[PDB]
Amino acid sequence: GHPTEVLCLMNMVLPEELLDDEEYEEIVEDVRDECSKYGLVKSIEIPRPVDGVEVPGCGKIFVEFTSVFDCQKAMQGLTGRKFANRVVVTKYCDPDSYHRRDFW
Amino acid sequence: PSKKRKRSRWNQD
Repeated sequence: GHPTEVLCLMNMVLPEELLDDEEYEEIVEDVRDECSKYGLVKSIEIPRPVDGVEVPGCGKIFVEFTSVFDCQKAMQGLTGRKFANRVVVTKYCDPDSYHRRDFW
Repeated sequence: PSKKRKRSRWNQD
């Protein structure tokens, strides 16, 4: 719809996974190596509910990109896909609220 | 890459 700078990816994770040490770190790795396949990624932020401390909303990860170009080509392949068995909703996020960390 | 689990993300297209 419109490229900004940051790329958001939700409906692809669950608190039942972002609650373990190796499990949570697992997604962080795959998600990082994946986003860094179309271009360069500044960083990534993933929720980590402490024994269910941040479950409320948990399940939404985002990635800080460097160039909107590789960002476009990024979701152009990981959109509507399946991180495991569910569709992944990708929505271009703005560096504004992103840094605001309105999520976690 | 990875450590225990295998890579099986994005499966549709």
